[PDB]
Amino acid sequence: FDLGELKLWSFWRAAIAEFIATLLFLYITVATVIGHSKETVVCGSVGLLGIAWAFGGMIFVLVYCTAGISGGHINPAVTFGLFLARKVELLRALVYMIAQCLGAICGVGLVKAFMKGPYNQFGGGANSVALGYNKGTALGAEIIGTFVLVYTVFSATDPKRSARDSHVPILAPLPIGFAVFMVHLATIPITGTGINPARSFGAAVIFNSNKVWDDQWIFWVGPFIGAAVAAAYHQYVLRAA
Amino acid sequence: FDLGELKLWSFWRAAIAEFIATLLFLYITVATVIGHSKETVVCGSVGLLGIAWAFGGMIFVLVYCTAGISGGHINPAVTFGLFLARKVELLRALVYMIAQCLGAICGVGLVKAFMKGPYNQFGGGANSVALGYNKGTALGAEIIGTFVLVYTVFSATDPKRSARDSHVPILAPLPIGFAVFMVHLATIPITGTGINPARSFGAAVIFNSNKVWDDQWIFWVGPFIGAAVAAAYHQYVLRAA
Amino acid sequence: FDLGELKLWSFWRAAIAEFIATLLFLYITVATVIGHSKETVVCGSVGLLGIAWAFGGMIFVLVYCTAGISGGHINPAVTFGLFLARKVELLRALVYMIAQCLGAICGVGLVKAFMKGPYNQFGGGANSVALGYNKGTALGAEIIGTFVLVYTVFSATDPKRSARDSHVPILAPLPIGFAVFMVHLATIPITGTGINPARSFGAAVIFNSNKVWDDQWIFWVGPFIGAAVAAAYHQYVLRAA
Amino acid sequence: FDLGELKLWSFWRAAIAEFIATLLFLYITVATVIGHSKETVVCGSVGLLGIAWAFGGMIFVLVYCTAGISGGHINPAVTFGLFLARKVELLRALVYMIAQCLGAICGVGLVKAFMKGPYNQFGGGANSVALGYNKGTALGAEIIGTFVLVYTVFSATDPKRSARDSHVPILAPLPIGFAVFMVHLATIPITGTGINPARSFGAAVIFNSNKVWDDQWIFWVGPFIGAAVAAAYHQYVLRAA
Repeated sequence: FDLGELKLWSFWRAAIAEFIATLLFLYITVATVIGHSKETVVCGSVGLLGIAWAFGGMIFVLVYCTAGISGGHINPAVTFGLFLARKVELLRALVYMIAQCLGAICGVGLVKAFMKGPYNQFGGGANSVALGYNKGTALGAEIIGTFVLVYTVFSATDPKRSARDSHVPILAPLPIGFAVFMVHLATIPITGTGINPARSFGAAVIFNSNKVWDDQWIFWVGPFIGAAVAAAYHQYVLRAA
Repeated sequence: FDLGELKLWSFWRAAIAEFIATLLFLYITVATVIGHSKETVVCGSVGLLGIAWAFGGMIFVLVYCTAGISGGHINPAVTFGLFLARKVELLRALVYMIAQCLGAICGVGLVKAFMKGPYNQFGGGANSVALGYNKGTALGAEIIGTFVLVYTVFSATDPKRSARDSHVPILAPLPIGFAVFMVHLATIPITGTGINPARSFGAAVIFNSNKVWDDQWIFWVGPFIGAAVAAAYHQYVLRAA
Repeated sequence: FDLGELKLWSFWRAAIAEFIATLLFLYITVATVIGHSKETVVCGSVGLLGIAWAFGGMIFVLVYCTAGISGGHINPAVTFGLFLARKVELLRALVYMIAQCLGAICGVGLVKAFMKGPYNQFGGGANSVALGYNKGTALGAEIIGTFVLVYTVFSATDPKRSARDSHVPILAPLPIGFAVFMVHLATIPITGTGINPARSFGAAVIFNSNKVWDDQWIFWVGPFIGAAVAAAYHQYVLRAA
Repeated sequence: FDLGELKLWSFWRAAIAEFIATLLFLYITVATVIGHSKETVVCGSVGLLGIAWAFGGMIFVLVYCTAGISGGHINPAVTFGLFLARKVELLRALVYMIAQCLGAICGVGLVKAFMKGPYNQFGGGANSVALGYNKGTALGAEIIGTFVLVYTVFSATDPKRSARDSHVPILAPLPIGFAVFMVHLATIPITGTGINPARSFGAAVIFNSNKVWDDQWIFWVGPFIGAAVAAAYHQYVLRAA
C-alpha cells in the first residue's frame, strides 16, 4: 500500500544514484582538468572553456538522469538548501551528503588511477585560493557562485512532481547545468570553482596536500551560506514556491 | 479578491527580482571579463568566446529564474520595448529600470571589491568604442544588436501566460540567451557589446572614467532605438501578437 | 472567411520576415567573421569555433522567431527542398528566395558600412574554395553539408502545425541551428561553409571579386543538390512525412 | 492489419536510417578532426573543443532525426545495451550493428576522398592509445565513458513511445548528445574517445595501420562492457524502467 516497502528500496536506490552520479561527475570533470593541464602544445587542449563546459554539462546530464530517481542533487550544498526549505528530510539529506562525498572520492581516485603522474603534477583537480586573491574574496566568490546555483535549482523545482516515492521535487536539469557553466567562467581563476562541498572534498582527499586542506573550509562554508541565502531568498523574499 | 494586496506585494517582489537578477548578471559577467583579461598565460583563459557565453548564458539562466515572477527583463531596453507595445505599465517600467540600474552597479561593485587591481587595470567591464571604429558605427552596431535581442523577446512572449499578478508576458529564456550570445560574438570587438543600458551604466558608475562616460549615451540611445524598432516591427509590420 | 485577405497580407509579411531574418543572419555572422580575422592578438578573438557558433546559433534564433510567421527558411536551399516535397507553393518559393537574397546583400552591406577597411582586407565573409582542395571536393562538401541541414529540417517539420495562413510546416529551430553549427565545424576549412545560396550570394555581391564569383556556382549547385537528395531521402526512402 | 507488411518495410528503413546517420556522423566528425589537425596557424582551428562539439552535437542532431524511425542508436554499444535489456530484438540488433559499421566506413571513406593528403598525414580520425597511457587505462577510460553514454540513453528512453512499427524506445536526443560531448572533453587525450565500436572500426578500416588495428579490441570490448554495466545498473540496481 506501501506494504511492499517500497520506498525504502526507493530511498536506498536514490542514495546509490547520488553516489554513482557524483562519482561520474568527478571522474569526467577532473579527467578533463588533468587532460587540459598536462597538454604540451599551446592551444592544443579543450581550454578553460572546455573545463567549464565539462562541469556544467555533466551537471545537466546527471541531473537529467537522476531527477526522477533521487531529485538529482549531486552536491551537498544543493541538498542542504532544499533541506532548509523542507523539501528534503534530515535522514535523506545526511545520507545524500555522505553518498555524494563518497562518490566524489571514488571519481577522483579513478582519475588518479588512470594518470597518476599528471594527476599529482598538475594539481589533482583540487580547489584552493589562487595567487592574487585573499581568503575573504575566495569565500565571497563561493557564496555568490553557490547562490546563483541554488537560486537556479529552487526556480527549477517542479511544485507538482517529485522523485520516486518521495517529496523531493523533480528539477529541470538544463538551467541548472547552465548555472554551473556560468559560475565556472567567473570563478575558475579565483578558486577553480567549488560550489559543491563533495566535489572539493573528493579532490582534497585524493590529492592530499596541506595547501589544499588549509583552504577546504571555504568550500564547505561558502556553499552552505550561498545555499542558505538562496533558500531564504526564494522562499521568504520572492515567495516563490 | 485582490483584498490581500496581493499584488502590490507581487509588484515589489518583481522589482527585487529584477534588482537581484541584474546584480548577478553583472557580477558573473564582469568577473569573467576581468578573469580573462588579467590572465598571463596565452590561451590560458576562457577567451572572448567564454565571455560571450557568460553574457548569453546568464541571460538564459536569469530569464529562466525570473520569467514567472517579474517577466525576466534584466535590461532597460527590454522593459522599454515591452512598455511601448503596452505589455508593461509605466510605473513598473520605471521601477524595473531603476532596479536594474541599481542591481548592475552592485554587481560590478562586487567584482571590484573582489579583484580591485585587475578590475581598474583591465577596463572595468565597461563599454566604450574601440579603436578603429567611429561613434556612428558603434551606435549602429548597438541599434541592430538590440534589435536582434528585443525582436527575439517579442517572438518569445507567451500570449496566454503572464508573470505573477501582472500582464507582463512570460518569456522563453533560451532563444533570448542565445540572441545575447550571438550579438556578443559580433559586437565584442566594436563596443564590448552593450545592448543593455543597465549593464553599461553599472560598469561606467564603478569604473568611473571620462573616456567611458563620454561614450555612454551610445549605450542608452542605441538600445532604446533598437528596442523601439523591434517593437514596431513585431507589432505593426509582422502583426505578430 | 478569407474575406479579409488575410493571408495575402500574411504572405507578404512572411516575405518581409524572411527578408529581415536573412539580413540579421548575414550581419551578425559576417561581423563575427571580420571581427575574428582583423584581430591582432593571437588567441584574442572568438576563434573559428565562435564563428561556427554565430552561424548555427543565429539559425536557431531566427528560425525560432520566424517559424510561425514564414516557416523560417532563411536559406534558398531549405525553401527549394520543401518546394520539391510540395510543402511550399512555387510563387512563395520564388518570393522567399528573392527576399532571402536581398536580405543577405543588405546584411553584408551593413557589415561593410561599419568596418570597410577590415571587411575588404579580410575576405568579405565570402565563400570560395580554399587552397589545397579542388572544385569537386568543395562541391561534394557543400552537397553533403546541405544534405545534413535539409535532412534535419525535414525531420524537424511539424506534420500538424503550419506557418500563419499557409501550409508551410512549422520547424523545431534548435536541431536545425545545431546542424548548421556542426556543418561549419567540418566545412569552414574547405569553403568557409555555404549551405545557403543567399548567404554565399549576399557576400559575393558586396565583396565583388572575380576569385569569389568564379566559385559561386558551387554555392548554388551543391546546396540545391544536397537539398533535393534530402527531400527524396526523407519523403521516398524513409517515408517519413 | 499488419497485412501491408508494414513493418518489414519499417524494419529495413530503420536499417537504412542507421546506415546513413552513422555515415553522416563519421563524415562530419572526422572532417572536423582532419580540418583541425592540418591547420598551420596556431589557434586558427576549431580546437579540441570544436572536435568534442562535433561528436556530441552530431549525436544530438542524428538521434533527433532518427529516434522515431530507428530508435536512433548510431552506435553498436547503444544497440547492444538496449538488446541486453530486451528493448531490441536480436536480428534488429545485428542488422543495426552491421548498418552502423558500414555507414561509418563510408563516412570516413568520404573524408579521405576529399582530403587524402591531410587524412593520412594526420591520423585518419582513428582511435588508439596515446603516448603516456597504458592499455588498461585506455580500456577503463572507454568502459566508463560508454557507461556515462548508455546510462544516459537508458534514462532518456520514452517508456510509452517507440520507433515506428517497433518496440525500440524513442530517445530524448539532447542529453545523449551532451553525454557524448562531456566524454570527449575527458577522453580525447587518452584514446581520442571511442565509446562507439562503429566509429572506431570505420576509421581503422579506412586508415588501415597496424598501430591502430592493434588497439582496436579496446574500442569493442570497453564500450560493450560499459554498455552492459549501464544496462544492469539501470534495469536491476535502480529499477528504473
